[PDB]
Amino acid sequence: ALERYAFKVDYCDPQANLVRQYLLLYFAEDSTIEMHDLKTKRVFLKRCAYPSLTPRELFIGATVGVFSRSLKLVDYGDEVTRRHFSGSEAEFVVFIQEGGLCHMGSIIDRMHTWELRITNIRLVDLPDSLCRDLGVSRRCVAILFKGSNAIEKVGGLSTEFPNMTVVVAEPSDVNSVRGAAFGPGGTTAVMKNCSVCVIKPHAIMSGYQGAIIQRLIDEGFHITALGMYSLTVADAEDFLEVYNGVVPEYQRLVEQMSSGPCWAVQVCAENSVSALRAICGPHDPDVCHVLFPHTIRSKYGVDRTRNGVHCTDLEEDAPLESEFFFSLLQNA
Amino acid sequence: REAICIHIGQAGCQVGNACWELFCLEHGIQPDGAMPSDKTIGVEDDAFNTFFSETGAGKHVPRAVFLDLEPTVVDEVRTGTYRQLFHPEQLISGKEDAANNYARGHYTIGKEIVDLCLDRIRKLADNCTGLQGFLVYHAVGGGTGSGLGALLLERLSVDYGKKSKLGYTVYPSPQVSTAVVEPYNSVLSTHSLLEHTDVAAMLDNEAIYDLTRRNLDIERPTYTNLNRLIGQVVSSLTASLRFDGALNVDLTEFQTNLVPYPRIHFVLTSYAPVISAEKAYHEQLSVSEISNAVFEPASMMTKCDPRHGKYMACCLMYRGDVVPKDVNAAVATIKTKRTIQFVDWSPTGFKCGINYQPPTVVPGGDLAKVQRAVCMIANSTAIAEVFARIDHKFDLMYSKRAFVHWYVGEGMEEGEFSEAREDLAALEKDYEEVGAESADMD
Amino acid sequence: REAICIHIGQAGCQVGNACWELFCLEHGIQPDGAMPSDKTIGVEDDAFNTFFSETGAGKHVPRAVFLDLEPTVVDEVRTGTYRQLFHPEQLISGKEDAANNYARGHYTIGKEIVDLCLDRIRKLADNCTGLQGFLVYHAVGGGTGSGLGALLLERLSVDYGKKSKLGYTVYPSPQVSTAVVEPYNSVLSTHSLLEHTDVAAMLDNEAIYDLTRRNLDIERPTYTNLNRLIGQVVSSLTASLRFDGALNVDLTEFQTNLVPYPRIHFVLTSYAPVISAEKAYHEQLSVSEISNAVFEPASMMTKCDPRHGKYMACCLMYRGDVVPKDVNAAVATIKTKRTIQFVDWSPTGFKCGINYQPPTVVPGGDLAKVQRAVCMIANSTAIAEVFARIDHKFDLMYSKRAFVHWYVGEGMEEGEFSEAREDLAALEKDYEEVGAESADMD
Amino acid sequence: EKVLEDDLLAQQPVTTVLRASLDAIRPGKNDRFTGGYSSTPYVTSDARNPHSRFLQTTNREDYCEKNADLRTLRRPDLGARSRVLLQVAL
Amino acid sequence: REIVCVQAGQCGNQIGSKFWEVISDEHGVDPTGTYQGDSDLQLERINVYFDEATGGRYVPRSVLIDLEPGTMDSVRAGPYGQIFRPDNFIFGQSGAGNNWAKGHYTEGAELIDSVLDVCCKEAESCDCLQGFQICHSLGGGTGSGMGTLLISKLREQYPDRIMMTFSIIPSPKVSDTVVEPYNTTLSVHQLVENSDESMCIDNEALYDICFRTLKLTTPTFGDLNHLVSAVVSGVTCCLRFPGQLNSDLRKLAVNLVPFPRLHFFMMGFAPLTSRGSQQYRGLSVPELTQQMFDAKNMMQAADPRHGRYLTASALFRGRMSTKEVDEQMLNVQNKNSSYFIEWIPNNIKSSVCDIPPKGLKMAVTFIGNNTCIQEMFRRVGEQFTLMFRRKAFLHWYTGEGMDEMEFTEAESNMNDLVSEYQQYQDATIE
Ligand SMILES: Nc1nc2c(ncn2[C@@H]2O[C@H](COP(=O)(O)OP(=O)(O)OP(=O)(O)O)[C@@H](O)[C@H]2O)c(=O)[nH]1
Ligand SMILES: Nc1nc2c(ncn2[C@@H]2O[C@H](COP(=O)(O)OP(=O)(O)OP(=O)(O)O)[C@@H](O)[C@H]2O)c(=O)[nH]1
Ligand SMILES: Nc1nc2c(ncn2[C@@H]2O[C@H](COP(=O)(O)OP(=O)(O)O)[C@@H](O)[C@H]2O)c(=O)[nH]1
Ligand SMILES: [Mg+2]
Ligand SMILES: [Mg+2]
Repeated sequence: ALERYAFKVDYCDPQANLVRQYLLLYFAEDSTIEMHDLKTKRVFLKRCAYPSLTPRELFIGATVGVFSRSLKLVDYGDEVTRRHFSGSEAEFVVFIQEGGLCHMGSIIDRMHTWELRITNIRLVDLPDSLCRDLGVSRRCVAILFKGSNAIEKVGGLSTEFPNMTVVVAEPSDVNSVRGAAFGPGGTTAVMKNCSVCVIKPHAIMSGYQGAIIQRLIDEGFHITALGMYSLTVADAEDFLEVYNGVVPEYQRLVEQMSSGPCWAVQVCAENSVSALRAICGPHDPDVCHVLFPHTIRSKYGVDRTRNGVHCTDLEEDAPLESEFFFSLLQNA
Repeated sequence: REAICIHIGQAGCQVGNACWELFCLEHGIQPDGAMPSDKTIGVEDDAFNTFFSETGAGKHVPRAVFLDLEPTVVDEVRTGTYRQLFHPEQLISGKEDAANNYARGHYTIGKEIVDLCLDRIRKLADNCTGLQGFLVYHAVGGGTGSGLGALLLERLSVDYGKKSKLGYTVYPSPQVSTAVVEPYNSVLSTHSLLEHTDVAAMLDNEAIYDLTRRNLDIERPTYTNLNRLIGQVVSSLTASLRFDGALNVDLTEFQTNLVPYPRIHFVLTSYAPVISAEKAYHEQLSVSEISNAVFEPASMMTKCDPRHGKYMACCLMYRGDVVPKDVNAAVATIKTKRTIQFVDWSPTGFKCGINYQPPTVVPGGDLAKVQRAVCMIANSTAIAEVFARIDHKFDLMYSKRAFVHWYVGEGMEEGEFSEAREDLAALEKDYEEVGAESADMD
Repeated sequence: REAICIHIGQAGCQVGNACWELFCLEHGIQPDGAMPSDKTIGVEDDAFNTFFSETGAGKHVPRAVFLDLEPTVVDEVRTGTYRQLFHPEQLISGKEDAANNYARGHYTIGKEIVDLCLDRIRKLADNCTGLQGFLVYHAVGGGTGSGLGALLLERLSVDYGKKSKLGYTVYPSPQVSTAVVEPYNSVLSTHSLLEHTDVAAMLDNEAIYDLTRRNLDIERPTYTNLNRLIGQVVSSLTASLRFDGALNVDLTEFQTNLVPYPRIHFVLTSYAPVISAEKAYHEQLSVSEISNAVFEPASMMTKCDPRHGKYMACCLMYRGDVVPKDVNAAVATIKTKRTIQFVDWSPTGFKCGINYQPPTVVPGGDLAKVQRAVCMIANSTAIAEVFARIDHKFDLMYSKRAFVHWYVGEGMEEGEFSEAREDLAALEKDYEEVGAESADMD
Repeated sequence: EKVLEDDLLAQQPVTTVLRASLDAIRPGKNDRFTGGYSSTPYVTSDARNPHSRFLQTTNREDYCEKNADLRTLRRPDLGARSRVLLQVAL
Repeated sequence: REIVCVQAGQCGNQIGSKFWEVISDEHGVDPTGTYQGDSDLQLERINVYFDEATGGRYVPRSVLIDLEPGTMDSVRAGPYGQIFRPDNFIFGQSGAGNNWAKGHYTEGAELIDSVLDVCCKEAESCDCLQGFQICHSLGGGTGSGMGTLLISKLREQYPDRIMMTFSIIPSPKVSDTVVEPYNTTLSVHQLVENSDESMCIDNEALYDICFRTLKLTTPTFGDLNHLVSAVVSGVTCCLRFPGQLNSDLRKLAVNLVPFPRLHFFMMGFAPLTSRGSQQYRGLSVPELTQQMFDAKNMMQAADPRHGRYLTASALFRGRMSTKEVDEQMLNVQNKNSSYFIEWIPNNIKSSVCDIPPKGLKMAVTFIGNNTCIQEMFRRVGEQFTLMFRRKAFLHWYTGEGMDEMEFTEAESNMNDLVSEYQQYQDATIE
């Protein structure tokens, strides 16, 4: 493995409204970290033990929390780390056809167990030209991902899940699907009788996303849309307007949602909003761990700010949130 | 922060090679003075600064001069493996040796070379911002080491003044001997060393041979082993300057704690986990065992027995994974012992230091790898026995003027022998007087 | 509304680059003269008009001339990044320098170039509808800045008459110095400047170096830092013309309030929140703290200590989030202080200005971002010490008529030295007399 | 002499010019000898990075196009919902 | 602003060849004459030393003069020799014979008209002409006599320009020619009237530079001429590149010369260090200033410690802070205050140029006006008086046509030059 990692990170300062850059080092022999300042050439923090940080979470484009600061990994600061990550930078596409929508959560969980990082995801319907050329169905899920020894790892999906996955490795086809599947365009989200569930960034980094989606499928709900979006601070504020003055952790929720990318799903069922609220559980994980031990927030939540998932509370706002996620963010 | 090393003559240069090998390997500077082209992170660290300065291209070069009157040893350094580490101006060599004559080094030959040394040291001292002492390595048995070492220490002491000067000195062993004229040179050296040094560390080759025979399993030791042990000791003492720790010790704290009166500055040195790799897997090495070890006379690097005297002060340096409570429990256990005695005017006999960096392992070395070590420097009245035997050998030779015609021909008055012998007699009487107990009646 | 800037020689062109960088970035004009507006609805505010005029296609071009006798710096401006911003006629350059000779600039060489400059200024003044003064930037230490600046100010003063002329002038520092002949050029410049200027602002590079070392953390400053500070000062003083505020201050109000007698027009300048970005978020920066800051001599851009003199008038410009009540409380606290003293004939010592626009932050800059700032211009008898030291250096050099043959050869009568030196002696005695307490009543 | 010879042996081995010649007199053509060339090519030059000229002025580094960018002076844009509502209200 | 160079005699032609190699390298001119540079900063002042020939080519604004073509064939045979314009080589058919009178009066007046014609052709082509620059030795024959003749003619024809000279003078330890004192004395007499500023170099000082600083085992005249060409090309650098504080030959003269006869200067160039040591010490302004005032690095036999500085000038090339320069010059003036003449408040001028010479991080050239220059002239005057009392070789000069009165005038003028320097050394405020 490694003896010392080295990354340079940026930290968005809310009080100053500047972006500061530091140098983060991780010693893997005894799990200690240390931070330096690039602009001043001075020490920011000694070697201190930090057990919540693990070598598996260290990759480019990730987010970590060190003493109540959100640090985003930007670039390699050393050539040892650059050589160790010489691979793991090529982007490939794995499709899920119509027969595999029922097993998509297990597919995503299997990808996470294989040390693969998902860089985008969407539920789309492709044009007929790419449909014929690639060999996929009309309605499919497109997953974009990267990682070490990627092609040899994804070969196992052919025997675990027969005849529901298509793997793409040629760069030209990847460019075509990147231009076509993602980017500005239409959406498959409905505008009535729907609910929206949002997977928070901390659950994204920890990776319980496949279990959440598969639990939703198992309970009987239907997924009508899915995508990943990155929220700015103003976007996070406009998403949580109704929670201002009502809950005590408004600002912490704002910074958590603006920390990193988040997954947003849409659920359609009978009495969708109440059913999703019942399956997610109460807002506080402490109540869940005592009275509602089977809920999602009991397994994937630690406090009110980081309860794992977010669900619509008022039935008057479900099309509003669905529109905000699947039209305003997606199209522009 | 900074310290300047001055290496004189054959023993001092050869011990210097081992010291700079170790300091390079501990910081990680390659023998060509650079660092690995890959390990660079963008913002380096100050720990080298005690011993190295960097050029604008990032090469490292060390804060040392190598001084000799014969070329051969310095030419070995110039043609060896470390050719690129040293600056060539720093390596100063004369034409011909001082031929075991203190007079030849001091009066005739060293007088030409001494001004280059002062110019190099000045050029070093101008490129500093917190110089805090000189470290000097030499042997007093030979002519150039004694004579030029004394002359250079006198000049340094006038020019730089208050700055501290700590000497590591190889004295003539009590029955192993290498040259006939050793007593004369050692007496004449010691006369100058009394006035112009702040702490003097004592070494005997016979003790380091004994230590390498009993603890290590070496039947046929050679000078490289002794020099590696000395280098390890110096690295342990200077580690307090270079790495983070619980209880730091600045070089002025050694002099403040160890020296009670301005003449009583000669100290004994010892080192605990000298052990081979095969022994290392049969034994645990906790703090209390090595603390008990450092007080046994089998651990000492000078051939003197401390049971024939009284301790005045001890300085214990712990490096590695040690916790202060174990140091306190160990020192209290040592204090309990009946064969360890302190003078009654020194109730608080100990100074402690604790540093986190464990001792380094050298590729060709003979010491095992260990998580902790302790090094001791201590002031004791037993040292008076070391001087008395040299004085007896001087008296035996001087009764017949056995070799004096060389010294008088090379420029010295016969009177200088008697002056030095009287000064060492007064030093012996100082160690007799300081150890007494008075005002018992109250 | 409009003001025209005249830049002379090396210091004036280099300070001009920083000034026009700032005025572009503050208004939002791109390097090619276009304003990248975000909406078509509404209309673009008139504030640019003080410094820019727009063409019928909407390009902006600035109301400035750059004057030099050597081509190189102006050709660098012509080839730099702002090539398209300036009109090419405005950038005027000769063939060869005035070689640190005031006489060469004034009599021989500037006489050829001056009529083109006057024609350009005329072409500017015809394209105005409320010109309210000239701002001039030059250094008095060099030959062309002194000689051509004086000659050109004389011609403007004849042609335009009553219109005001305010100078920002770089004087020879009291112990840092760059050329041998600085006293002659500074004396001869100051003689012409005495008669033909309404307010003169004094600058010393040694003070801005001291300010950048103490408050900012810059070990190795260069002229771009000093010029950016000067540009900030000019932007603060001219902000009162350009943006809304509670208490505006027109340049004639400046002249009316600061100058008591027509010769007593030399003023000190200081700027308060010189602070780095890392320090700025640990501290509040209230009105009273920056008001207390502007009176300490560590804040000044001229190397003089005002405790050795008396203030005659102060003009305080506040820009940003300030409320008049806090200004009144601050000024009353200053008035209470015992180390601040005013001449007894000036009881109402202060003029205030309050502007709503906070200071702009420049991408490469070294100042922090702050919501408020205060800038002070003040008239004080302490300035007499600067002239006394220049005149003393002149007397030492003139005693041997040092270098004088250059000046006599390039066209100047020897008498002009004595006239200028006697006029500066009379100005020094004027500052002695005006500062004398009226203890005599008849 | 040793370090100079090692330096001259360090470069790549094999219209051109003679930067320096260790021999005082060169064999030349026929029996015709020639000499006078410089002993070393490192006079008034640095062997660490020779053939390097730093053709860059102070102003170009100080007043570049990065410092004139106005994108850093703009306040951050609103969220999409606020933009839509702003258009509707206007 | 164009400079015209003149190269006279063997030393002058050789130094000129090395100078024009250095200048062609700095501006990226191929030995064929084609511009091959890689930045506009190189091109924008090429006119200063080069004229443009058709489709690319540049030709160097220089006049080559010698009495026997042997040297001309040697420079033409060199690696850069082709660049020179054929019409610019002027030569006679018999040597100077190491005799001043032949070079000045017999072959001088025969050739001089063709040189004035070439210099006028070269001068009138400039849009604005800056001073002339001349390199020659005083100990030789044609260099001294015809160089000073030509200097007098150019001073008659162009009295408003600058006249600058670089000059080689006989060593105190070993003579290359027996009659060196006569030629030196007559040349110094001519120079003190005609010249505006004159720089002097001793070959002994270049040997001491090479041995102590560069530790060269077997130096050659190519090294000495490279050091001289480096400093010569350095003095003009602010004329031809941008900088934070521009400077010019006239501005140097105005700051250096207190009184018009006191125009003889010392020279130095700072970044000198042996190839073995250079890896051990980085360049910085304190190091350059310390080397700059160290007498080992100065190109005259006289030592500054026996005199006092009237004035000095330093031109810095490279990207550097003004704070370090001003504070270093203040610190040196304060610490050595006894060596600076007290009736001038600041003796040092600084100047800063952005573009260093190739392969150096930073460089400075130093020009110094020091009274210790009087020691060089006294030695030459001694040797002159020793030969003249005995009429040792005078019949050669008198047979060529010299009046003996010329020798007594030159002796009197040189003695007055030494006396004026000595009087200003011991001057006081009173
Ligand atoms: N520990 C140790 N002792 C040494 C070493 N070299 C020499 N000695 C001892 O030091 C004494 C000899 O001193 P030298 O260093 O040879 O004397 P010198 O300084 O060379 O003086 P000159 O002979 O005049 O040149 C003897 O007791 C040797 O045993 C060494 O490398 N290590
Ligand atoms: N603050 C500041 N001072 C400068 C700047 N440029 C030059 N100076 C100073 O002004 C004085 C030199 O005046 P110059 O402007 O070079 O003189 P000049 O106008 O060019 O006159 P000539 O040399 O005859 O062409 C010195 O004290 C310099 O330190 C600058 O950009 N900023
Ligand atoms: N420094 C230096 N001196 C030279 C060079 N060539 C010749 N000299 C010296 O100049 C003197 C000879 O003068 P020379 O040029 O032959 O006079 P000429 O016959 O009139 O041309 C002697 O002192 C030589 O040592 C050279 O390339 N460099
Ligand atoms: Mg020896
Ligand atoms: Mg100028």
